[PDB]
Amino acid sequence: PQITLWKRPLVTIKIGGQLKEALLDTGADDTVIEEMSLPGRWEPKMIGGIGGFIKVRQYDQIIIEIAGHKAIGTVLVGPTPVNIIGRNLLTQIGATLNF
Amino acid sequence: PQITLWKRPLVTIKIGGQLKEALLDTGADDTVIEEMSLPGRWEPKMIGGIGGFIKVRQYDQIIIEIAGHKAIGTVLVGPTPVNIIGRNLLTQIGATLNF
Ligand SMILES: CCCC[C@H](NC(=O)[C@H](C)NC(=O)[C@H](CCC(=O)O)NC(=O)[C@H](Cc1ccccc1)NC[C@H](CC(C)C)NC(=O)[C@@H](NC(=O)[C@@H](N)CCCNC(N)=[NH2+])C(C)C)C(N)=O
Repeated sequence: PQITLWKRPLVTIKIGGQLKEALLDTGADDTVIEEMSLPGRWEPKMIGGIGGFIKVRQYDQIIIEIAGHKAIGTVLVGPTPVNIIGRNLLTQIGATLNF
Repeated sequence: PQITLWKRPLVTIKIGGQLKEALLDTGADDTVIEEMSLPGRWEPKMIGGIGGFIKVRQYDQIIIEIAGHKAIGTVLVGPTPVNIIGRNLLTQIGATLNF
C-alpha cells in the first residue's frame, strides 16, 4: 500500500485476537494502544508526547498484525487519545516515507 | 527521497529566514514549530497530543521549504519539544507512506 496523507493514516490491527484501528505514526518511537486486557507480564513505564507524560503498562514481544502484516514487539497500553503504531513496529513491516 | 524508519525521520526545513531540523510526523494533522518571532498576525490556538494540550499561536500562508520542497500553509508556533512537519504540509510535498 502507498498511503497518501490527505486523510489521517488509519489502519486495522489485530491485537490479542481483538481488531482495532490505529494510526501509522512516523513521529512515534513506540506503539501505544488504549487501555485493554492483554495476556502477559507487563512492566510499568512512562512516555511523553506533545502535551506531556503519561503512565503506561509495558508489554514485550507481543504479536500484532498491522494491515495484514505481522510484527512481534513491544506494545505500550494506556490512556492515549488514539491508538498509535510507532517506528519500533513500522520497521518490522518495512514501511518507509516517500516523496 | 525514500526515508527508512530505523531512526527518527528528521529533515532540514526553512521558515522565515532560518534553517531548522524538523521531524516528519505522519500522525500530526498540524505543523508545529518551536518558539520564534515570525512577523505577521496570528490567533491563539490550543493543540493536544499524548499527555495534554499546549497553547500555540497560529500563522497562515507561511512558506516553508522542507527537504528542498517548498510548501505553504498554517504553522503553529509554541513550546513544542520538537519541530513537527504534519500532514497539512506533507501532502503538499507529495509524501506517501509505503509498506
Ligand atoms: C524505545 C522508547 C523510546 C523512548 C521514549 N520515547 C518517547 O517518549 C518519544 C519521544 N515520544 C514519542 O515517540 C511520542 C509517542 C509515544 C511513544 O512513541 O513513546 N510521539 C509523539 O507524541 C508525536 C510527536 C513527538 C515526537 C517526538 C517527541 C515528542 C513528540 N506525536 C504523536 C501524536 C499522535 C496523535 C494521533 C495523538 N500527534 C500529535 O500529538 C499531534 N496532534 C494532532 O495531530 C492532534 N490534532 C490530534 C488530536 C488531539 N486531540 C485529541 N486526541 N483529543 C501534534 C504534533 C499536533 C520515552 N518514553 O522517552
